[PDB]
Amino acid sequence: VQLVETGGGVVRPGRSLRLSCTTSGFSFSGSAMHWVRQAPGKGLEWVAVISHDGNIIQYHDSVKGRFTISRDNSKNVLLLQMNSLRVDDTAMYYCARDVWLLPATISYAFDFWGQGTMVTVSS
Amino acid sequence: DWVPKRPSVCTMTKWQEVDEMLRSEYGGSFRFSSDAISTTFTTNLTEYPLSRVDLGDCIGKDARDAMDRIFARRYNATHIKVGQPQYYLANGGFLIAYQPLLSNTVERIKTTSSIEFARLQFTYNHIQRPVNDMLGRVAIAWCEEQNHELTLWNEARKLNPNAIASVTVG
Amino acid sequence: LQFTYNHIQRPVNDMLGRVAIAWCEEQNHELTLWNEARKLNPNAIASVTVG
Amino acid sequence: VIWMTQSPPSLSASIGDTVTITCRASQGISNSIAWYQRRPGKAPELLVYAAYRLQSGVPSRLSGSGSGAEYTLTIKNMQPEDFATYYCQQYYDNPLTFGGGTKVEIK
Amino acid sequence: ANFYVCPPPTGATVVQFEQPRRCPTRPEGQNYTEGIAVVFKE
Amino acid sequence: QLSRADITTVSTFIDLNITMLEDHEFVPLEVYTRHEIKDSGLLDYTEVQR
Amino acid sequence: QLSRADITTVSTFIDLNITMLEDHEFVPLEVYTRHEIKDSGLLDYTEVQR
Ligand SMILES: *[C@@H]1O[C@H](CO)[C@@H](O[C@@H]2O[C@H](CO)[C@@H](O[C@@H]3O[C@H](CO[C@H]4O[C@H](CO[C@H]5O[C@H](CO)[C@@H](O)[C@H](O)[C@@H]5O)[C@@H](O)[C@H](O[C@H]5O[C@H](CO)[C@@H](O)[C@H](O)[C@@H]5O)[C@@H]4O)[C@@H](O)[C@H](O[C@H]4O[C@H](CO)[C@@H](O)[C@H](O)[C@@H]4O)[C@@H]3O)[C@H](O)[C@H]2NC(C)=O)[C@H](O)[C@H]1NC(C)=O
Ligand SMILES: *[C@@H]1O[C@H](CO)[C@@H](O[C@@H]2O[C@H](CO)[C@@H](O)[C@H](O)[C@H]2NC(C)=O)[C@H](O)[C@H]1NC(C)=O
Ligand SMILES: *[C@@H]1O[C@H](CO)[C@@H](O)[C@H](O)[C@H]1NC(C)=O
Ligand SMILES: *[C@@H]1O[C@H](CO)[C@@H](O)[C@H](O)[C@H]1NC(C)=O
Ligand SMILES: *[C@@H]1O[C@H](CO)[C@@H](O)[C@H](O)[C@H]1NC(C)=O
Repeated sequence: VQLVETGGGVVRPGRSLRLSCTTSGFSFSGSAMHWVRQAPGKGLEWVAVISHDGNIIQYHDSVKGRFTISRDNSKNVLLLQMNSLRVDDTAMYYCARDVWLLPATISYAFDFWGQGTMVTVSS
Repeated sequence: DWVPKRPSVCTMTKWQEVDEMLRSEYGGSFRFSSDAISTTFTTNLTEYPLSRVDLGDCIGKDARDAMDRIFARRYNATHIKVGQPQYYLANGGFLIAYQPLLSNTVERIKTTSSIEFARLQFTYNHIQRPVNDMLGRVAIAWCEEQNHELTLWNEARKLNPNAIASVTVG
Repeated sequence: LQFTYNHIQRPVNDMLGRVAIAWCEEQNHELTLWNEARKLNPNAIASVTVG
Repeated sequence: VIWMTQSPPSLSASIGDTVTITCRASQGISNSIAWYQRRPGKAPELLVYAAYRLQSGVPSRLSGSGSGAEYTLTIKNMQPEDFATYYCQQYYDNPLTFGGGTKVEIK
Repeated sequence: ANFYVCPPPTGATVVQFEQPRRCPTRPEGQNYTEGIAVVFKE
Repeated sequence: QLSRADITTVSTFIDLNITMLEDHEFVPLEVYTRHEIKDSGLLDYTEVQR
Repeated sequence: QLSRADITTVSTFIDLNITMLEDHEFVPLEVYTRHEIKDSGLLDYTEVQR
């Protein structure tokens, strides 16, 4: 299995940025995807989740209404359109797949993680 | 005495606490069948958004409280919780809070005044599913038997083709 | 519902029990033919019985 | 939000000894909790799910336990590859929250 | 279809048929007891 | 050489047709809903007092 | 002399498994008991007058 993330970089506050996460080695259409952030020298924190087919979406209270998660099963690629960035959002974003335990449920746990990319908010 | 409204009033009341609620998908719809109460509920496969229920904060609390008590009482030593609870709007006006398990091996909902429609569904399914399984085995066994008799007819014809041909030809 | 289920389960099971009994009696009856059919052509009889 | 209190924040152990990492939540979460491991320079990897289900391929010598709001992860025989950061995450209610993390190091 | 070449068999491998199996007993009928009854309600 | 279907064939088996029971869906049905029964009363003390 | 089980045996019968229908017990079940329906009214003329 291999997970790759693209779209990281330095961005000014209040600007929009869109990340992408490519997958391989597993049925993307049959597993939910999650986004996790890791601030410099801080602990991990969940960002959002997208179901296997994208019918239901859930966000974190710190990013609800600001972020936008989406997926394309045809191209087996995950995306996270970010808008209205803030200085506190500076962190390493990782895309992770859920733990497949049942056909259509969401385990809300992480089993496979990507290499991660940096998103620094500076002015 | 004054108290907050949302955490005091509800538009949904906990009716039954089912320990075993089997969920199956067929005909493009989930069917939650309970063997304990002998009832079957049909949904649309889409989790009914709990936020759509007017004054329904007591439903996340009541549903989770029963699930935690039931899981630790019976499913702690043999099953594992998979994901978070799922709320489905069943036919007839019943909101079902489901918690999937795995083995170690704004509006107001209008509920019908009679659950007998669902009980008949379970009774018919409880009698159709097995009878069909036994109708399927008999048919399979008959075919296997008929193919078995051919080994005897192929030899019986040599002993007396007149009698064998007469019954087979008609 | 209890009466309806019992009124449909009790007979269906009685007829499922007779069919099973009749099948067993029939299978034991066929053995008398297979014991003789094998002598006529053991190749064909052994092939279907052995698999 | 269910806060996750993980302790000890850092401890040292020798190769071939027992260790116990405790994780506590702000409220009773039944058994909805997962354990992760992140070696230096690599992404995290899941170890346990629901506090008792061991992931496929994980060493049997490593196991978790607990109930309610108290949980613990134990290793009966430490190996050189086990020294890493361990995080405890809950999934009882949203938003998902991780633990403070405990860094096991050589002593 | 596939042809087959069958060498003459010998006593190395031997097979036998199964003996008649005892059939299951007839299902037991209901043990009813006729009687008059009157049902009362609250 | 002639095909297998060139010779007349007679079924030596005693056909037994088995039709599984079709699935049935029961819809809710009530002669008088609880609202209709309440409305059956000529007067309502709650509404009259209100 | 050799036992009967010393020779390989092949079942010449076409097994047919028959699983009788397990007994089922129906428990009482009501969406709203008669007491709940009576309590649904905001006011009761009997209690108010009493
Ligand atoms: C009706 O009921 C059935 C239940 O009977 C229900 O679900 C079907 O059930 C079968 C049997 O369980 C499912 O088949 C299994 O599905 C799993 C697929 O794995 C996914 O995840 C893999 C990675 O995660 C798993 O494994 C890791 C360890 O590697 C573990 O940590 C995780 O927790 C997790 O368990 C991933 O690799 C995989 O993708 C690969 O495989 C698929 C094909 O399976 C292929 O398309 C991909 O390209 C890629 O190669 C996938 O994303 C899996 O657990 C399990 O694997 C076992 O069996 C296979 C043989 O089948 C062995 O080779 C393997 O070693 C394991 O022993 C198995 O494949 C099936 O997928 C379900 N079907 C559906 C449609 O979901 C039905 O859905 C129900 N139907 C309805 C209508 O409701
Ligand atoms: C399940 O979904 C079906 C459609 O798949 C819903 O059907 C709708 O019913 C309303 C009733 O007023 C109609 O006005 C709509 O036109 C129907 N929609 C369609 C697409 O036909 C049905 O209501 C859903 N059932 C439940 C219990 O939510
Ligand atoms: C649940 O089962 C585990 C073993 O699987 C046991 O250690 C634990 O004490 C049990 N918890 C409760 C609350 O009974
Ligand atoms: C059904 O059974 C009858 C005999 O009762 C047989 O003639 C027929 O071919 C079977 N199949 C169909 C499709 O009718
Ligand atoms: C049940 O039937 C199957 C064939 O369908 C047979 O192999 C089996 O031995 C029977 N009995 C049991 C106990 O499974």
